[PDB]
Amino acid sequence: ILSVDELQNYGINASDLQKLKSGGIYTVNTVLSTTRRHLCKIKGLSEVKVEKIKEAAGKIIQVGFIPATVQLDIRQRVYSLSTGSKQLDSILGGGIMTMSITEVFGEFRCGKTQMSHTLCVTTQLPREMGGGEGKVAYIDTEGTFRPERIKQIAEGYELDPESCLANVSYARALNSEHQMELVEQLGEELSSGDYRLIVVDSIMANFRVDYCGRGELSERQQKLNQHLFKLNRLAEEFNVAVFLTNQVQSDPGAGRKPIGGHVLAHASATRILLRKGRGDERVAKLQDSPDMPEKECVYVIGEKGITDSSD
Amino acid sequence: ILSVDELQNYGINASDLQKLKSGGIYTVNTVLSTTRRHLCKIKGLSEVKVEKIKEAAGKIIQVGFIPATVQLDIRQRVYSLSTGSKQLDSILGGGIMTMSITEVFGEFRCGKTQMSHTLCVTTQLPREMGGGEGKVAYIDTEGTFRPERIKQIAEGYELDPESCLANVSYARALNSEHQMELVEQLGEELSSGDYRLIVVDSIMANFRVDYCGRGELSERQQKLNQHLFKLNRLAEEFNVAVFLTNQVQSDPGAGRKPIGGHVLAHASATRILLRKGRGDERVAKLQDSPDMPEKECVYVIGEKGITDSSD
Amino acid sequence: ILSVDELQNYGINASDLQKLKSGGIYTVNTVLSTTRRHLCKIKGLSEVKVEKIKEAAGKIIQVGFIPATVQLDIRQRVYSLSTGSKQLDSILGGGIMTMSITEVFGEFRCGKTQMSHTLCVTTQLPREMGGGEGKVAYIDTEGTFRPERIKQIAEGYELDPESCLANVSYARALNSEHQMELVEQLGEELSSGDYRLIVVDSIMANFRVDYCGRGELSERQQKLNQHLFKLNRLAEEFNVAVFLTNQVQSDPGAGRKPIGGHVLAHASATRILLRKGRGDERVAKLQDSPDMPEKECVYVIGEKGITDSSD
Amino acid sequence: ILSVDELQNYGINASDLQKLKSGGIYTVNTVLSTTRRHLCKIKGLSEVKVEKIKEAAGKIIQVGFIPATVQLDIRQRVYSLSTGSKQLDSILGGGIMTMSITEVFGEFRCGKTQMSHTLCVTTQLPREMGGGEGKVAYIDTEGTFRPERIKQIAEGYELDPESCLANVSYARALNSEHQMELVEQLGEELSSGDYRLIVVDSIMANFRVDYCGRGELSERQQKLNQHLFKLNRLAEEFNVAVFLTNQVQSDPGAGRKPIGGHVLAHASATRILLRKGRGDERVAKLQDSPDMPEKECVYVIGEKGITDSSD
Amino acid sequence: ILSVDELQNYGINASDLQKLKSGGIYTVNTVLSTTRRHLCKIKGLSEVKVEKIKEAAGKIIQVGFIPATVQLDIRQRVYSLSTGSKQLDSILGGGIMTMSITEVFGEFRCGKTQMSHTLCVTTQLPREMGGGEGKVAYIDTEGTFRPERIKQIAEGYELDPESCLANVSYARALNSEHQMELVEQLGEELSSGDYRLIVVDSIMANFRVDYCGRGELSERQQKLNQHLFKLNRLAEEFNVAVFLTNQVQSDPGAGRKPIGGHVLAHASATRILLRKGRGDERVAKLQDSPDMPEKECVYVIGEKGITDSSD
Amino acid sequence: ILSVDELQNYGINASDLQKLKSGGIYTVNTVLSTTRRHLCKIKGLSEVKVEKIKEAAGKIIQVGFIPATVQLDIRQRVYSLSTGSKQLDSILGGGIMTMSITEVFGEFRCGKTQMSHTLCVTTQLPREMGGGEGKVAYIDTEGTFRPERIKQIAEGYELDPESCLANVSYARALNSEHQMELVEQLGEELSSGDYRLIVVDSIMANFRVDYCGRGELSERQQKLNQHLFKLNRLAEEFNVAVFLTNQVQSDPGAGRKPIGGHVLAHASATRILLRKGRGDERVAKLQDSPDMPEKECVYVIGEKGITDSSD
DNA sequence: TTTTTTTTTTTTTTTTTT
Ligand SMILES: Nc1ncnc2c1ncn2[C@@H]1O[C@H](COP(=O)(O)OP(=O)(O)OP(=O)(O)O)[C@@H](O)[C@H]1O
Ligand SMILES: Nc1ncnc2c1ncn2[C@@H]1O[C@H](COP(=O)(O)OP(=O)(O)OP(=O)(O)O)[C@@H](O)[C@H]1O
Ligand SMILES: Nc1ncnc2c1ncn2[C@@H]1O[C@H](COP(=O)(O)OP(=O)(O)OP(=O)(O)O)[C@@H](O)[C@H]1O
Ligand SMILES: Nc1ncnc2c1ncn2[C@@H]1O[C@H](COP(=O)(O)OP(=O)(O)OP(=O)(O)O)[C@@H](O)[C@H]1O
Ligand SMILES: Nc1ncnc2c1ncn2[C@@H]1O[C@H](COP(=O)(O)OP(=O)(O)OP(=O)(O)O)[C@@H](O)[C@H]1O
Ligand SMILES: [Mg+2]
Ligand SMILES: [Mg+2]
Ligand SMILES: [Mg+2]
Ligand SMILES: [Mg+2]
Ligand SMILES: [Mg+2]
Ligand SMILES: [Mg+2]
Ligand SMILES: [Mg+2]
Ligand SMILES: [Mg+2]
Ligand SMILES: [Mg+2]
Repeated sequence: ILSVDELQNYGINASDLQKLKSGGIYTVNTVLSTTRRHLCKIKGLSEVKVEKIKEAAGKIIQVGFIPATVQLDIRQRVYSLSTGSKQLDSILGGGIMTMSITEVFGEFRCGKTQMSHTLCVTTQLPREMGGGEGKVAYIDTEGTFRPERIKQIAEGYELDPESCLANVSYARALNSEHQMELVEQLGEELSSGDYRLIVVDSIMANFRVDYCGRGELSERQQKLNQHLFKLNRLAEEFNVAVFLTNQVQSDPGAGRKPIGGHVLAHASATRILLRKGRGDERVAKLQDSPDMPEKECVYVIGEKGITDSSD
Repeated sequence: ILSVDELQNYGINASDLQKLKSGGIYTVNTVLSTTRRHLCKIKGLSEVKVEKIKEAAGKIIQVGFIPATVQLDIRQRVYSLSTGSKQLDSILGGGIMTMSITEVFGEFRCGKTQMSHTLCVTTQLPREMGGGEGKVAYIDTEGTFRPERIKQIAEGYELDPESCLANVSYARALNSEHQMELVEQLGEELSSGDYRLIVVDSIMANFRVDYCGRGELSERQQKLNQHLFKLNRLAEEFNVAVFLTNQVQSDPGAGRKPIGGHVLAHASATRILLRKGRGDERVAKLQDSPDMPEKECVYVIGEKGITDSSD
Repeated sequence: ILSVDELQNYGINASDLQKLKSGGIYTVNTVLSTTRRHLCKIKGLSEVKVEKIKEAAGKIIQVGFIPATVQLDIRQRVYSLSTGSKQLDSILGGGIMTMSITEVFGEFRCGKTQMSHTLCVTTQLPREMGGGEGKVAYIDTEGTFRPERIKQIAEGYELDPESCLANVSYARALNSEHQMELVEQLGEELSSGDYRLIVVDSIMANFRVDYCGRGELSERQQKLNQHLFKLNRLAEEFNVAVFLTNQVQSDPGAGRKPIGGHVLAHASATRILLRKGRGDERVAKLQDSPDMPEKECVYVIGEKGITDSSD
Repeated sequence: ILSVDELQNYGINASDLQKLKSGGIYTVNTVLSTTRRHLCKIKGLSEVKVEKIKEAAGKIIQVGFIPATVQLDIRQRVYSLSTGSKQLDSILGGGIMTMSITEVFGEFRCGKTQMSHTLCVTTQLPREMGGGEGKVAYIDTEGTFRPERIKQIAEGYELDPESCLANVSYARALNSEHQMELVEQLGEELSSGDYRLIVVDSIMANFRVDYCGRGELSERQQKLNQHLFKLNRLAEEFNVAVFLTNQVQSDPGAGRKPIGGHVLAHASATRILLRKGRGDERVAKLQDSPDMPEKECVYVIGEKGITDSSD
Repeated sequence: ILSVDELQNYGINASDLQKLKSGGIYTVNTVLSTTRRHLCKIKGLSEVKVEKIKEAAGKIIQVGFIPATVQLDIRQRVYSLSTGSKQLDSILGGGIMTMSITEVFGEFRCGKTQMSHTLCVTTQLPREMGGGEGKVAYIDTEGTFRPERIKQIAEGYELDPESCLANVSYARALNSEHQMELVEQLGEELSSGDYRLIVVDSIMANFRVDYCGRGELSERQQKLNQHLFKLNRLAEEFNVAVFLTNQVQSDPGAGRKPIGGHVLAHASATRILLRKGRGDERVAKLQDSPDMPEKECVYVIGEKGITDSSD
Repeated sequence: ILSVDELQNYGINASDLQKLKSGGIYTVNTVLSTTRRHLCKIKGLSEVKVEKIKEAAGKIIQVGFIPATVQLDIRQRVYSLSTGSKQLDSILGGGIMTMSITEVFGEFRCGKTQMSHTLCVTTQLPREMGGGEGKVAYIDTEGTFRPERIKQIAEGYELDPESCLANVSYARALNSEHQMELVEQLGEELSSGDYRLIVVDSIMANFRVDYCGRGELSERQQKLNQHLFKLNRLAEEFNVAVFLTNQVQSDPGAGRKPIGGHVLAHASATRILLRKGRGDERVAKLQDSPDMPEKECVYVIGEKGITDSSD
């Protein structure tokens, strides 16, 4: 993590830097990621300044073709966050993977929110125990965040519940526009490097309501795509994992069919389908993954959150 | 509760404030919750004006990421409204929870309407007695609201009947559009802060009839989702509990199956299934709950409404 | 009761009224209850015309939240129609209550049609005698309406026989579609305000035949639900009582099981189950009631219709 | 009776009339009674054609609410067909009544078939002598029709036997599907208006065999219900009396229990139970009657068929 | 492959070569393909110099009309890169073809990224094994490149894993402008002649986000068209195969519709539609090819990457 | 065809002949068509020399008003080249006519390249077989020229494949300037008189990329107009048919819309729109034809190239 | 003269038999 202040010594005045920090650009990588057309929109920034900044940023970090062997070593930094269920972790290859977007969808009571709360605790577990040992950023759109539940789970893992709660940042996304604003501003908070997980529950809850009908569909997906693109951009640059929960819908024309359309399906690197099972058992199926094959596992929602049926 | 009049001092034209109030926005929080798009649709509100309003509202209340510990403290201000049955309260964690949507569905004569009447009285009980000590807003779609029943229950709890009735606001939702309108204008009435409960009995009664067939299914669910979203928005802002009763349907393709589809299931934070039992006993099962595990309890419908079998 | 003509002086075109009256909308209340989407269907009615009408209706009658105490006073206008059996009336709370749907189902020869004939006479009895002192609208689907029977009952009550017949309107529903059409056009007849009771005998007789099989089950219930919804609306506006007789069915999978499914069970506010007893005695049990507890009584079918065993 | 040909005057082309006549719709009343969705089922009939047919029929016959006094005069045309036993006639109110379905069930040798043959002769007797002076349509499923028996009875009543036989239309129902078809095409023969009685002997004999087991029980009743619906339907338009004989079954779980279930019990307007008596005497009990009280009478089977014990 | 240094001896000073080399012109062919107007844009390059360069370039390589027979001989240099599925290769005529742009589009989890990973291995296979025996350039826009997956596939083909990775160059396209910049300077790397394949996954991912709305649609396609044109230019000049993956979209107005519009469809020589099949089977349909007819094949995603269903 | 050597006899200096040939002038008709300003533009050409050359050319060929009968007799020399589809040839009036420019546009995979390849073979067929029996000049801008496809089509038509290929001249148009140069020096090759067809596929591919934005739109259209004018001049002079393939674009503001604008629309004498049809069927519609009325035909793309659906 | 975009949403019980 290199702060935009690093640009200052290369020859950029501090006055511009605040404009960059004003526009939500607190890291050098975010400078390279942002397009020149977008930087120009930043207030107090001219095309001459934008070009100057971009040239300076390249002087610090070089981006270009590199041998896949080198990209393998960089890939070593990725964390695998335990979901609390060893069977579910096995199919996922270790759990939720950082630097990528993971999505879970299914009917109600299927454990989507419960899994999010479990990740809030396990994420704080030290590496080699399924966790990344870092803070968690929680974005609530359903309104079901329960701090007591995290404390109860933390006790199951034998962690100080007060300490675990402190390492979780909670934001309530009142509407889609607010939800997008929260994500765009995560750059400053994440720049510290403490965070490891970003949870959006649920991704499409607000978008479903704000944009209604055929006419709004085109604008809805375009806004959602930019929202997803930013989330994916955040995950890669800060090495944090993005966990998204999604609803489902019934298809009268024709597992359950998720919502969000193709824009969400393409953006999500990993998608898991959660179904109700006999009694309290749940069935998780890995619909889409970049590195793991399709499989199913059985998990149970218990005191410790998501855990193995026997566990 | 901050009235929109607060924006007046920050520089909002008094004429505009009326438009907001005419637009059903009587609180500062409702301003932050409402999207900039929706505000523009308000008559006499220009896109330029909305910027000042939203910026002014932000000046008063700051919304952003906060430590989970702080959100835990804010969580303390939630009430738990006794359902009249101690056993049913135990599985629910204390009763119906404010800031969340609770839905009870089941076959006929299972006590859905009876439970709603019980909550009308218990809600008026002082806190530490299972109630919230506040007014109740009752929205009737079945047409079975019975003021005499509330009086009979109030005597069972040793409360003044006529005084108990005065604290209940009853609205008869003739059709789905009217039902949607009533919820929108609850902002003004709730702004006083006296109300503690909102009862919709039942949620899908009107939506079932207005939108008939698969052709109108998409429109029906879209309207219902916005209706449910507004109800959830009201509950969080005013710290009121939303209690919904729902019908059930027989599934020839395959506890009873509820109606409303996945839109209602996702929106509802808590769902209780009520079944007929031996004699006058009923069985309640907690299908979905953000914080409590699945459980079953037996309750009875007596003079005091919903009560324990022994009681 | 306010006719739609009252809408005219508020600014409604006289020509539009015929279109409204043509659509079976003869009262102001029916205007408010009817949704805008349905009004747009009416011939020669444009959305602007539909819009203008709605506010005009609003200017005449105000619909919104009101204190429960006020609703209690409105509830005072309810009528309780004697069923002829004092013991049966006691459990019912006084008899059949207007503004609610009452459904009696049971085996053959259980008196379902006998009560319908009894209600035809008692309804004409002046209030304080168990009646409503009003006309009766009788819709027949069984085909067992017997004007001679009503004359015999009337002589039992020392009422003028021919006078009693005059105040009864008889309609024979040939099929489900004709049955629904009769109900929709009751608005003009009920607008006079004389009618107190509406009798459908039996509700599901036609719906059973017209829609046969799994494929037509979904359409049958949807059509039935709209039919029941309209009946419930008629009772509320015109303060009439809706009395429904229903058939029963045997349940090989597992008191008799009624037909009509959950749609009928939810719609009906009160449901009485009639069984055969020793000799000519019958047993009536109150399965579902919004305001009275479960009870059983014994009644007899005699010269004066439904009567108490001793009576 | 008005033939569908009258529909020609109001604008129905002769081509369509044949299509209706193809579907067995030979009367104006049958057009009104038949549902629109059923008419569209007719081959070569479009919804527009079906629509045009209905209002054209409406212009001829008006169906709607009418004073019960008027319905009393229409009811005045009913016929009471002597059963041959004066005591049995008295309890029934005069004998079998047209426009209603009469069912007699009991053990073997109880006179069910003998009564059917007696009705064949008596029906031809002129009114004021117990008969309706009209033809008799006989449907046989037992296969026990005995034309020589009718001739013997006719001699007892002192009327011409061969002329008596000529006025009887006999059909042998080979299977349930054939039996249902015969009823549907009774409209053609009945349209003449000569017929007064319809005999089905026995109603459930064929249905019992064709649909065997609980698997087909649901389909059997649905088919039987539609079959009974038309029989009741046919009686009303043509003012003919439908006489049904039914078998009985022993009930190990627990007068004899009839077969056919509730579907037959509800549809049957009148039901008489026949039991064996001392010697050749028989006992008849009126289980269900829309207009007469329960009673028992003793009758004998003699040369003239069903006759009074002393007679 | 002729380097621009070859141009120097014809009379071009080394200093100018640096400017053209700086402008991404590293081969003699690139000089001829590049327009004079474009060369004038290069710094330190005057029109006189451009004319001198272009005339000198013609002195080395002459471009003009040639007999189709000669063109056939040159066409022999084309490679066919196996996609791993013999059935898929058969319809394609041998696999992916160099000197042309191949685009595979389809719904998520359809193997688009899997094919790209598979092509990374097979491309290193020696000729007559389905590969080109050359390096691979990988451009990532979704961010799903997985070096581990390449190693696992390499073992399936019995190739040294680390050796296969060393021969793959990976570049991460942060945004559309960066993606275009990578391609423009990609000429230098390809100049060595080792590379045989170029993978863009996905082509339209960035362009979708950077340019939003009808207002920016015109600019988006123009930039995309220039991007595709350069890719096509690279493939022909260096005899490398360009493999592109594309997303799909739902068409509410009316096989899945791809994104990118007509600009992408025209530019792509070969287009394959990947569709989900029963279980693990996928269906590949050849929508557009210059030399092969439409066909469909079934392939599976296994440990060895894309493989035949039985394979 | 008359070469400039004919001019030399009348008194034209040989050096002037070499200069004019260097200026792309090899025929008397080219001398007459070229304006005196353009001729003076040629290096080493003086105004006196240009005047002398023009006067000598006029002395060889005289251009002036002639009777329409003579023009019809000359028009008799025109050929009609079969497109492979009998219906398409019929609608076109016999196929592609020489001395005119023909353009086909449509979506991808609509057979534009396939149609050009089919023409490449059919042109070699002798007269009365639909061909012109002459060499074909092919200019490629897409890059999809396929000698193998030409060989396969020739075998389908029963022609020697290598002989057919030898008679096809192929030029690859790297950029718009190169394409214009190739067209300019087509004159010398066409001087031989062997060629009958000139194919540009596609016309606007290079112009779309070289000139971008409304800023350069005017220059792009001017260059395209000069290009099309030169092509038409060549077609008229050498009695060859010019076949052009064009892309299409979507029109958000508002059969597909072609590109190239009014310049291309006016320049093209004939324009055929190709659309996708059910299965392998394609639909060709004659948008603009100087001599034939609008029509539609159906063709299929098979082994023999463009062929009729049944064939 | 130029340039396409983007999916949504479940419903409804029947019926004795010996
Ligand atoms: N005042 C009362 N005293 C006693 N019992 C009552 C009273 N009011 C209602 N009940 C009982 O409550 C039941 C009424 O059904 P209720 O409305 O509670 O069920 P529900 O689950 O809401 O079903 P539905 O939605 O179909 O009405 C009956 O069992 C009735 O006896
Ligand atoms: N006018 C009358 N005088 C005396 N008793 C009568 C009279 N009308 C009917 N009854 C008696 O009352 C009963 C009639 O029952 P009713 O017709 O109400 O049955 P139901 O259960 O409604 O029938 P269904 O099976 O058609 O629904 C019979 O037992 C009959 O003897
Ligand atoms: N000609 C006759 N004279 C007198 N009695 C007769 C005559 N024919 C038949 N019977 C009597 O009438 C009855 C005829 O049996 P019937 O066909 O009526 O039986 P059921 O009860 O209708 O039906 P099933 O026997 O098939 O169950 C017997 O009791 C028989 O003795
Ligand atoms: N390494 C792997 N091992 C096994 N199966 C895998 C592997 N990688 C992916 N899969 C399977 O292949 C599918 C995903 O393929 P892929 O990622 O190519 O999809 P895609 O259609 O390209 O995705 P997108 O929607 O992002 O464009 C899933 O069913 C997944 O289980
Ligand atoms: N030998 C062949 N026989 C038949 N069809 C073929 C053959 N080779 C290729 N095709 C078909 O040719 C089609 C492509 O047609 P073509 O490229 O001419 O279209 P177009 O209208 O020029 O569109 P675009 O300019 O966008 O490529 C593909 O659908 C492919 O299946
Ligand atoms: Mg949740
Ligand atoms: Mg994906
Ligand atoms: Mg209720
Ligand atoms: Mg939920
Ligand atoms: Mg018999
Ligand atoms: Mg009956
Ligand atoms: Mg992918
Ligand atoms: Mg193409
Ligand atoms: Mg092409």
